[PDB]
Amino acid sequence: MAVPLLTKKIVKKRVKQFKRPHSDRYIGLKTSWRRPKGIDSRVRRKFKGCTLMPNIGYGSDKKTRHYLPNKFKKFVVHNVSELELLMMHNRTYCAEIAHNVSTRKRKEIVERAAQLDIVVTNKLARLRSQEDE
Amino acid sequence: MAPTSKMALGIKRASRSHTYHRRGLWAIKAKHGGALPKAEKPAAIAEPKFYPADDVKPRTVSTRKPHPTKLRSTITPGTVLILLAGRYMGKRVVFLKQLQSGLLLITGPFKINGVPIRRVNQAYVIATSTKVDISKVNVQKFDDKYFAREKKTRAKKTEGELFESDKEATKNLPDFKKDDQKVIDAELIKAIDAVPDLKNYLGARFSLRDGDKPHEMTF
Amino acid sequence: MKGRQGQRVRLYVRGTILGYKRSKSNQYENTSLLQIEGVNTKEEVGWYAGKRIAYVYKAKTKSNDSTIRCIWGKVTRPHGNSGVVRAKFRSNLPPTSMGKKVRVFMYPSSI
RNA sequence: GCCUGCGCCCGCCGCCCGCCCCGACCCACGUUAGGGGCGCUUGCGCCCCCAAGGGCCCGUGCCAUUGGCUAAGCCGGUCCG
RNA sequence: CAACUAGCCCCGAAAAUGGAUGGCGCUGAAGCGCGCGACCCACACCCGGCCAUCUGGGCGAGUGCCAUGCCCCGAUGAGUAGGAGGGCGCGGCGGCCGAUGCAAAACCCGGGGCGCGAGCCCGGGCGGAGCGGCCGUCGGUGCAGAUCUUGGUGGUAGUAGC
RNA sequence: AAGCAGAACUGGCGAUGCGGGAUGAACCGGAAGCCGGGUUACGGUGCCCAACUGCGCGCUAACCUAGAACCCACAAAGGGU
RNA sequence: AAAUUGCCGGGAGGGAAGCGGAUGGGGGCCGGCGAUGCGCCCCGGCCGUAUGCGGAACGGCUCUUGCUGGUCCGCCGCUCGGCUCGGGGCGUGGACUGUUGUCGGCCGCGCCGGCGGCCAAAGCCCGGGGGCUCCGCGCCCCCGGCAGCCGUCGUCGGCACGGCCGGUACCCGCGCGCCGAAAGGCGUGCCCCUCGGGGCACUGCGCUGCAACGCCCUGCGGGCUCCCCAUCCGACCCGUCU
Repeated sequence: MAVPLLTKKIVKKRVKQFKRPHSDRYIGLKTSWRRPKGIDSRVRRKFKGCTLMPNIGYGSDKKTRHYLPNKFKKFVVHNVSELELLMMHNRTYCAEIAHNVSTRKRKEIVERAAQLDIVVTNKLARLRSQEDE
Repeated sequence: MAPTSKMALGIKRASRSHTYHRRGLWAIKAKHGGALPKAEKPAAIAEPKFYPADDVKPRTVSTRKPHPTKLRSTITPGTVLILLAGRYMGKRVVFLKQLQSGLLLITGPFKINGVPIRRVNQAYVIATSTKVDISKVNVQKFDDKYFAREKKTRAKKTEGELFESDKEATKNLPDFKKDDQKVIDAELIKAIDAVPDLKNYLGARFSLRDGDKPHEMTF
Repeated sequence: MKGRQGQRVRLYVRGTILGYKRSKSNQYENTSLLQIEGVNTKEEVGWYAGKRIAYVYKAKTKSNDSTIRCIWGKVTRPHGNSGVVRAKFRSNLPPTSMGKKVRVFMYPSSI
């Protein structure tokens, strides 16, 4: 059930990457997609090769939406209290230590996380913050 | 269409027989069926899920069926085979038996041509018109359970022990197989020499020249 | 060695990757067209369905301590009168391979 | 035509790389309607015959390690012209 | 022998930057007419997988809570002008929770990952004092232009020149 | 007369890519979610350029412009033992 | 901070043509890769239920009041036993990711076979007559008996292979007594055939992925950017006017 859906999402990819037209030659013109409003655009007219437009159909399977490639659902964890919510899920949810949190407070998150058995990315973020490559 | 016709225009003629045999005992698994088994004291969460039991039983039977017939085109024990894929490919070899796994036991005699006992897939093979007579060869010793390649559990020994790295992950030669192979090979050589020049022929190899057509070539 | 026999280095019947499946206008790289050497007709190329294909190439870099790399594929069905065939690969073959020889095996044999 | 802060270059063998557009058996009367061989009338002749191929590697544990040998070759490298 | 019919070819048919069945070239065509098969071949068509939207269901009796939820349907989806719908980002305010000199915010990063996107997340480097998330509230709220405004900086150019 | 000015009906473009017509906003085919696999349309199959130098039966020899795909890239009266 | 400039490094190359991108592959650069899984037994380690005791938050409820059901901790008595970390001892084998075998579904693929339609007849042997030819061979046409085999229409039947997707997570499929490596078969009645065999009837539950290889750490698959080569709409880049 869950496992072949994961395979479909990861292997197929619609990592098309929606680049704005003429982003390449005008630096200030942003990489971020905005819809060509004018009729005169080739991109609007839906010429192929001119970078295909974002549409809903490109969208992934409902189950595999907002999932880490491990098949875990990613949650940014601010503090110790929030770990208790993640404990209910275990396998289904992941803990990732927030940017705001400083190094000492990261350590207490890691040791608690170990007890829940949601070791993945939580430990990794902390280890860098210590000193490590 | 023709094999499936009995089942198709019957529906469950084979499976009807089994119920009536059980019923021949008297009065049985109608009553027993409601009473039968376990349930009620769960684990973890809902337990929504899957297998053992029921499911395994038709699947094992169905996977057995391709081993003759569908793959086979026809091939009797002692047919000479061409291995077109596998390691030993391009060697012509003699067919010992078909395993439960569905892989074929073969063996070219070891001294003349390098082929060991070995398991090879049926799917690869071209069935040739030649037959070598395997009347009095003891192929019996070699079986499906005989061919278990040991894994990298630990050391090959009894278990539970601290071990060393000098395992063979993708390979393993049992000493016993080497002793056994010589005996079985001896009988085969007698049959091979009976027809002239077959013995050299097996080792030589067949491959398709430029301009040769594999479709027209069919043995 | 083991897997070794008594001669033929060339294990396969030859084939050539002409191009990809195509209009005049566009190509679809998903399916590749290969004209197989010595294959004159539509009937003959019908044999080739299901066979394994290897594109073997060499590269500057090592990998698992070998400079030789390969992409595998399979023959899907025949294409056209001239003995051209349709093929899919696990990952698409590099399209610089237009005009290269590729290898079409006997490996799974229907006969 | 010339090429030294002991560099450069050729000969000789040793080890290693990198390619091929994929090497990884090989290939001559002439002609667009003739070729060959034979007896010979010795010719732009006669009679035969052919039109959709040949030969080799093909067996050297992708070519192991060893001992010897044929007809005295076959094939590579050397060398004579 | 004469008058006709209608095919192709020839003539009639002469323009300028050299030139165009698109090109090469093609003569038992690769030409021209026509027949017969095979075959090639669009985001079209089919089958399957999958997205949202719409339609019809279904499942809350509480005591896992999104019930504006979740789950089963099948069909549909180009899209300017334009409408409606559902979101994202910024600044500040009431609420609520978190983060910090043992290194905040900011800034840099051919470093990782998520989301269809709007964007988000996290690491490393730089840095040195305050800040962000979430629920409400509100705007002087998001830029590529406007012969744009203001600041900076090129090619021009080490050139015209002196 | 006009790629002209003005009506009648309808489809398109405008609001249309993709495929075809070498190339082309409007012609032809078909309206387009996202993909894999199949199968076609238009138009092709000597090579470009994916695909029969396929089969069949005719016609054509063009030194005063050989001929070669609707729209469309022009063309006629009239002449030829 | 952007812009620009410098240095240097990488890619690329000094035989070659540029919309600067997309699409594919390789290099260059870098992050990732269950803590290493399970059953069992032996030792070591720790704890103890039931029942009596002693102190309590609870329940259904009633709700003055009543009756049935609590669990737990303290920790003593009286009888027994269990679990967990590690080690020992045995069996099964789990770690991203890539590969191969298979069952089912969908679709293509080539090939073989049967019957009927089209009064059936080309057809060949036998027989008869006629015409044409009128130089005769020969040619034609028709009719009756005949192996025979044919183009086209319709339909059914059989094989051999493969692609793709998925592993069928509630009625798709199927097992539950026996033998048989195996596949597979093994009841009985009925009826047709009456031969070989066939069709047809007859119980309820439980439940949906099988074989294999590499390695997870050594080491490496990979992701991403630029570049080169391949490929392509490239109506000049967007906006506006139209």
